Formats: sequence, C-alpha cells, structure tokens
Amino acid sequence: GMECRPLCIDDLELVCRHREAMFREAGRDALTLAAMQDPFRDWLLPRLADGSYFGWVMEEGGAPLAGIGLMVIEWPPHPSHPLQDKRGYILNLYVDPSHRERGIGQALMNRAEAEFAERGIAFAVLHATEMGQPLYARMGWSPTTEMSKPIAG
Amino acid sequence: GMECRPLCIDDLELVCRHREAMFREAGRDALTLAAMQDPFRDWLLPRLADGSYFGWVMEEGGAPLAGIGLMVIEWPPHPSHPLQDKRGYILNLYVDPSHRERGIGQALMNRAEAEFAERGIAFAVLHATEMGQPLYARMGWSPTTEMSKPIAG
Ligand SMILES: [Mg+2]
Ligand SMILES: [Mg+2]
Ligand SMILES: [Mg+2]
Ligand SMILES: [Mg+2]
Ligand SMILES: [Zn+2]
Ligand SMILES: [Zn+2]
Repeated sequence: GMECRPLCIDDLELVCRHREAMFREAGRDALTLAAMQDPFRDWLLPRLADGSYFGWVMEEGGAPLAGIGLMVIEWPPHPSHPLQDKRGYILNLYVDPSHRERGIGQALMNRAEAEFAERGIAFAVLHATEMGQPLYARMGWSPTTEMSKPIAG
Repeated sequence: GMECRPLCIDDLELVCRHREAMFREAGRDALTLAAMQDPFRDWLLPRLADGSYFGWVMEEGGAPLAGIGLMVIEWPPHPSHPLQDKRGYILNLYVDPSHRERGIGQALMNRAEAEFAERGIAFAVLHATEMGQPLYARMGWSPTTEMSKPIAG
C-alpha cells in the first residue's frame, strides 16, 4: 500500500532528485539545473540535519514515489501575519509521473499545511509551477504580488 | 535640493511610518497594521543595528520625504541563481504623496538594485503594491509564480 513518512537525513539524494525533476519538467534549462546541483546539495545537507528543512515522503511498499519540503522562514511582521516574524514555505513537491492520478500531491500538500498548523504558523507561501497551480488554487492558495529581477545573474 | 543618504539606526521610526503608510494606502486594514506595529518595530531594531536591514532615504533640505529597504535573505540555490544560496529583497518603498512626480521611487529603486549589484547578488524579489507595479514592470521586474495561503491566521 501507500504510506507517508517524515523526511530524514538519508533522504538527501531523494530531495535533490525531486528538485531537479520538478524544475526540468517545468522547463528550466538542464545546464542551469546542473550548475545548481552541488550548491543545492551542500545547502540542504546541514538543514536536513538540523530540521530547518523538513517534509514528507510518499512510499509504495517502502519505495519513495513522491516528496514535499517545508521550511519556516524568518520574515518581518506583515499584515498577513501581524504578530509573527515568520512564514511557512513549501518547496520541492514532486510526484512520480506514473502515479499522478491518485491524489498524492494533494495528500502531501495537506500534510505540509497541517504541519504548519501544528506549529502555529499564520501564513505560508510557495512558488508554483504551471502544472501545480490548478491544484493549489483548488486548495485555497492565491497568487501574490511578488515580482523578480535578475541583478548580476 | 534633493539628496539621498544611507539609512541609519536613528531611522527606526521613519521606517515604521513608511511601512504603515505604504500598506494603508494599498488598502490593508488599519487595525491589522496596528497589530503589526510593535512586532515590526521590535523585529527591525536589531536588524538596523547589524545592517541586515539596509536602505536609502531621500531628503529635501535635510527632511526625509521617501525611503526604501533592502535585505539579502537566505534562500536555496535555485535556477534563477544556481550558484548562490541567497536572494535580494526590496521592501518598504514609500514616497511622500506630495512628491510623487519627481522620479523619487525610480531613483530609490535604482539605488537598491545598484547596491545588490555591488554585493554580487544574482537575483532579487519584491512584493508589489498595485500602485508600484507599473514602475517595476517598466524597470524590468516580472511577476513570479508565488502563491499564498493563511494557515492559522
Ligand atoms: Mg533515515
Ligand atoms: Mg515572496
Ligand atoms: Mg544616524
Ligand atoms: Mg516568494
Ligand atoms: Zn504504483
Ligand atoms: Zn518639496
């Protein structure tokens, strides 16, 4: 059957694979993801260790098919969370391509949101792929007013 | 004349005033901003002190008319900055209502972006108000795929 478990330190490679696959499928350049590979792994390692990167893995008979990441990031108190100097952040949601008609992505999102609730977090954000956006909207997520610009990059 | 200067620790109250005015004018609830007031001030104080919140003030004959804030936040290496575990963040841009036809907002944005360039930052983000958005777009800023959801808030 299908079971969910918390991420652990031994999931380092899994998370890196999920991140790359998610971005590749969303149309990011393979060479850019190759440049990101080692920097991301080096970033993730200590944060799995100290729990600042947490999340959940969905497994079929013990084999990981999907994963999600979550963080609680420092943020200035804000009208969406006037009393809190933090917000939730969801990242690296990836579901195996042959297992996308089973509610896995929604199940992992539910686990992530529930974890934020348990932690008393007022407000959360994520950066969607075009593929994920309809699910997030269905689940009560709204587009923000964020904008971006390359500076030296 | 009009002169720009770096923010200093004595600008604590100025920055808090700018933040409130910016959000009020953007249509955020006055009561919510009132709830944010003390938490935000307490958050800002040590960060002005240590430079993690930096920025610039525009003055007319020594009287502050406008300000902008900038931070370099921790972030996982990402396809928009594959080699860097950080991104630039711009916040609290406010211009006195009687001085909005003078290019001040664009001038402060230019100073902020140049500061990020000096610091070798690859990529930056901001959260726009509807009022600011046309300027940012003119200045080469693009909407992101960020979405948000209240959790316990
Ligand atoms: Mg283990
Ligand atoms: Mg954002
Ligand atoms: Mg001073
Ligand atoms: Mg964002
Ligand atoms: Zn299966
Ligand atoms: Zn004047």
